[PDB]
Amino acid sequence: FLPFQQFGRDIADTTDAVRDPQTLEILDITPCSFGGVSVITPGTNTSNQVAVLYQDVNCTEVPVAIHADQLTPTWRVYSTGSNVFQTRAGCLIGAEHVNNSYECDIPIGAGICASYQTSQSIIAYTMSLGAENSVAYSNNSIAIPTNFTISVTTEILPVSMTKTSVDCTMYICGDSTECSNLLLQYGSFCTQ
Amino acid sequence: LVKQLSSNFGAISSVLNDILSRLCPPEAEVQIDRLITGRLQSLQTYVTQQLIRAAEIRASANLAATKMSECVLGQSKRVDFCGKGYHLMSFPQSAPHGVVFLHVTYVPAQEKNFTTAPAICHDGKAHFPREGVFVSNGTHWFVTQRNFYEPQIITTDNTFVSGNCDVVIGIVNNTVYDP
Amino acid sequence: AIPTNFTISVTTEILPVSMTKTSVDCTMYICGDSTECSNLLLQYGSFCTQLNRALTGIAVEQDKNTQEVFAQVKQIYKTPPIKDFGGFNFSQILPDPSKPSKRSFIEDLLFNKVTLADAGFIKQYGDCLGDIAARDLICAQKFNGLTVLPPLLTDEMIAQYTSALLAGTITSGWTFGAGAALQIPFAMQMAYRFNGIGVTQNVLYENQKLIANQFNSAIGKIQDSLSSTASALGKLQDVVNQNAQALNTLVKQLSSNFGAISSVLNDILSRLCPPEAEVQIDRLITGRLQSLQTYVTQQLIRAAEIRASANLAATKMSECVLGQSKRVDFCGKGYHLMSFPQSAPHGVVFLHVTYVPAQEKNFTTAPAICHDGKAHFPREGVFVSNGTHWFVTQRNFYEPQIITTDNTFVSGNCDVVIGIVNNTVYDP
Ligand SMILES: *[C@@H]1O[C@H](CO)[C@@H](O[C@@H]2O[C@H](CO)[C@@H](O)[C@H](O)[C@H]2NC(C)=O)[C@H](O)[C@H]1NC(C)=O
Ligand SMILES: *[C@@H]1O[C@H](CO)[C@@H](O[C@@H]2O[C@H](CO)[C@@H](O)[C@H](O)[C@H]2NC(C)=O)[C@H](O)[C@H]1NC(C)=O
Ligand SMILES: *[C@@H]1O[C@H](CO)[C@@H](O[C@@H]2O[C@H](CO)[C@@H](O)[C@H](O)[C@H]2NC(C)=O)[C@H](O)[C@H]1NC(C)=O
Ligand SMILES: *[C@@H]1O[C@H](CO)[C@@H](O[C@@H]2O[C@H](CO)[C@@H](O)[C@H](O)[C@H]2NC(C)=O)[C@H](O)[C@H]1NC(C)=O
Ligand SMILES: *[C@@H]1O[C@H](CO)[C@@H](O[C@@H]2O[C@H](CO)[C@@H](O)[C@H](O)[C@H]2NC(C)=O)[C@H](O)[C@H]1NC(C)=O
Ligand SMILES: *[C@@H]1O[C@H](CO)[C@@H](O)[C@H](O)[C@H]1NC(C)=O
Ligand SMILES: *[C@@H]1O[C@H](CO)[C@@H](O)[C@H](O)[C@H]1NC(C)=O
Ligand SMILES: *[C@@H]1O[C@H](CO)[C@@H](O)[C@H](O)[C@H]1NC(C)=O
Ligand SMILES: *[C@@H]1O[C@H](CO)[C@@H](O)[C@H](O)[C@H]1NC(C)=O
Ligand SMILES: *[C@@H]1O[C@H](CO)[C@@H](O)[C@H](O)[C@H]1NC(C)=O
Ligand SMILES: *[C@@H]1O[C@H](CO)[C@@H](O)[C@H](O)[C@H]1NC(C)=O
Ligand SMILES: *[C@@H]1O[C@H](CO)[C@@H](O)[C@H](O)[C@H]1NC(C)=O
Ligand SMILES: *[C@@H]1O[C@H](CO)[C@@H](O)[C@H](O)[C@H]1NC(C)=O
Repeated sequence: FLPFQQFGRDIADTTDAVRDPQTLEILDITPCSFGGVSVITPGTNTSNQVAVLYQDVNCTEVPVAIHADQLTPTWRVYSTGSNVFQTRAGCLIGAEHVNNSYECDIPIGAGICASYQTSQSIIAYTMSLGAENSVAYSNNSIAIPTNFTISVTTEILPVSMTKTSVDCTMYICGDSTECSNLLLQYGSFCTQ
Repeated sequence: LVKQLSSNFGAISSVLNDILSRLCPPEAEVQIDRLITGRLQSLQTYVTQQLIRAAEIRASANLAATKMSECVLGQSKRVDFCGKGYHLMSFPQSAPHGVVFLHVTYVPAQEKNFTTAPAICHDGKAHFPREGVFVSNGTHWFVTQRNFYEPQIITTDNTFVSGNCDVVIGIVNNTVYDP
Repeated sequence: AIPTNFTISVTTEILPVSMTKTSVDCTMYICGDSTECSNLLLQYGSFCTQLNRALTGIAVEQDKNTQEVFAQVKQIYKTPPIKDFGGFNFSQILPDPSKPSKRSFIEDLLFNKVTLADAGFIKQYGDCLGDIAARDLICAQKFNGLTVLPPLLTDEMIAQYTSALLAGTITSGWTFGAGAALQIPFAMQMAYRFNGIGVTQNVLYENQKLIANQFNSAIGKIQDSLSSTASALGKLQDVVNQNAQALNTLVKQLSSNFGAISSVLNDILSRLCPPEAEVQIDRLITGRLQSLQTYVTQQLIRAAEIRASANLAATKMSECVLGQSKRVDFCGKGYHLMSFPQSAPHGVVFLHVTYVPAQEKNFTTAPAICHDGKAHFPREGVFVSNGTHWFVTQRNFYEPQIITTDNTFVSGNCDVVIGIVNNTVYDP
């Protein structure tokens, strides 16, 4: 900091750092609630168990990043535990990691999907792309069908929507002449 | 949208009549302007979202009309345009704010490995299948359509000759029965 | 004018498929962990839930776009150990096992040419707190509630999908798109394809090596072209840039006063007290909420764009990779033969390989031939003369034959048609 400069600011013109008046050292300020939190859950009416993803954090440093010492106990159980799993997306807590690959049920990210399974609990895994298959290619081999089938598939396409219509005067003012008179100053918003 | 009528938008109240019964023009109009701009903002947002969704639905409807034209009124050569498989037909059925197509398709079901070769040499000249491919069960060479096993005896009316059998790769020695 | 020689050309078609799955926390961006500002914000209601719902729909839509583009086959095929393809070299497009990931050589070039200005998909807390000397843009976004979720499908897995598609296309032709994947020698897939564009297969076998060499040479030129010119991938780069640009503008809009005394909430709150402070706070809130609404609207427009592009890309994959497209200039200029997919950040690339007539000669023609008063029309091809003899030949390649009854058909007599000429039909 230059001698005449007291505050520093970032791109957003929010104060980024402060020079402490008493001890001339510079301190950066960072928000308390850094880090998104996403809840993975089966739908209610089935179970109330859930798992939590903390995005772009190390599972060693999840508690300090989330300020786990300050939360309530029911968040602290999900702050750290035995079901901690690291993924390219972040740290997942509350779901046991499974080696077996399955089709995606609830997507988390970075190839990771979870589901609810009965071991009655939530599981997280790397999705299965489909059955691994190999092809018996050769320069003098053909594979010819001898029987067939006729299949029927359903293709659903939306075509239209509800033909909504709106009267400005009722929604905005509600049959009040004075409010409509003030509204007329705005002009052709409502005709538009 | 209706829930957004409950918003104060920084006003003392969300109700117009409360403001008007409590406040008088010189400073009432400010709160009324705040409510008006908030509600007009909500309406503008709603209309914008509806326009986006309408562009979506018009794209879907154009696609549906295209499917109707190319699969109901005809047979579509486009792969996976009207369902997985070699398209045969499609049947329309109505639905609230939408349509449903029963796409009926051909799918090969059972298959066998066989041995093949592009061409056949008869007397030095190379014979190529007019349609289908050459195939062998290990003893006899036949011609068959690609998508269904149906061998036939090789004849001059099943094949055509172009060049000789010293150029093509994979040709094999056999005989062409001459009716 | 009939062609006598041809060429096999390879063209590159780049299509954006997805965007960055952005997400926004209103409370951080607008208020910044200040409870009083959040309390004032609650008076506005469900604006922010609406925005979050819209962006969640965007993210789900991008994942769906990628899935429906690439995951059109439910079996993960793999190339055989033996790369016997009748002289056709498939080594710059297949995965390289020696390489850690399964990206191809060409895919490696593509990923190394376009630059993804996001510091990767990992940026830890400590990474930002150690990067206090540069004030990284991504950290500034992250501290203001702006986050970039990772895509569901990682590049490993997109590459696996493309490898499976290539294996099916190369070993099974179009059969793997139609139900089960069969096996076909590649030259016979070529024969079918040439039959598809009205070309007799026999020509290819008669020149097979040459064609393969041409194809291989073409592939090399692609590798030479892509490795130098950066603008080739602009269609994708701009997308990234645009998204980045948007975010930058958004954070810069936190500097705006919007007519307030200051852009900082805490300054107003430390200087002013509710009865007139709330007015300035309302001004800031409406300005920032306006900026967010604008950003979300632009993202929705761009998402409609990208969904259109992704539907087009899926259509190309279905109609040109899983089959041969009769649509003209749908999969590159020329009579379509095939297309090969390659992944790319937030997009896909199609190597469309096509037939183009190359050398041609003038000849004299006529619709029909009179033999004994009856008119003969070509069953296929056209009548042509070199000045001495009349032949029949396919339209798109010079290959004359002697006229015979099995090459033509008779309908009517030669007194009606215009342009018929006198000649003889040899009778075997
Ligand atoms: C070809 O495959 C079809 C099935 O895809 C066979 O149809 C079934 O044949 C069995 C044995 O003859 C019957 O028990 C079933 O009832 C048939 N299916 C139906 C729906 O009736 C067909 O027979 C096969 N043809 C050959 C020559 O193998
Ligand atoms: C197919 O038949 C031709 C005709 O007999 C074979 O050509 C002969 O090949 C032998 C191989 O040693 C030569 O010695 C002869 O001079 C060839 N004669 C002619 C007229 O070409 C050919 O080898 C046979 N190919 C297969 C795969 O059976
Ligand atoms: C048809 O045209 C192709 C080029 O489009 C010719 O291929 C080239 O032929 C010349 C002369 O024989 C060679 O020097 C080149 O090396 C060939 N090209 C490649 C890539 O190898 C082909 O020869 C022509 N055919 C005829 C009958 O004229
Ligand atoms: C396919 O083309 C390549 C040329 O790129 C052939 O040669 C390989 O080239 C790469 C890179 O130039 C080298 O790393 C390899 O060592 C080369 N291989 C050999 C055997 O020298 C390659 O051989 C071609 N494929 C086939 C099957 O012939
Ligand atoms: C093609 O051949 C027919 C058959 O010889 C020609 O028809 C004759 O044309 C001459 C022209 O003066 C007439 O005098 C004859 O009466 C025609 N005979 C018949 C049987 O049609 C015809 O002119 C020839 N056309 C060409 C272009 O050579
Ligand atoms: C929800 O619960 C009711 C009764 O408990 C049951 O009838 C219904 O099937 C449930 N729905 C789902 C989706 O599980
Ligand atoms: C922090 O994360 C990196 C990778 O993101 C990992 O290698 C490292 O082990 C983590 N920290 C600790 C203490 O394990
Ligand atoms: C074809 O051959 C491959 C490899 O030899 C084998 O796995 C497959 O089962 C065979 N299919 C039939 C129908 O014989
Ligand atoms: C091959 O087909 C011929 C046709 O007559 C038949 O005689 C022969 O038994 C068949 N062989 C096998 C192994 O199917
Ligand atoms: C097909 O491949 C085998 C080895 O896999 C080889 O011996 C044979 O010669 C090839 N076919 C032709 C026509 O060369
Ligand atoms: C065909 O004729 C036109 C005009 O006579 C001439 O310009 C052109 O070069 C000719 N092409 C060939 C291949 O002879
Ligand atoms: C036309 O083709 C015939 C076919 O045998 C040939 O004899 C004649 O020389 C050719 N004439 C010209 C000008 O190419
Ligand atoms: C073609 O045009 C020429 C003049 O350009 C004319 O003499 C000739 O008659 C025409 N062809 C026919 C079949 O009439």
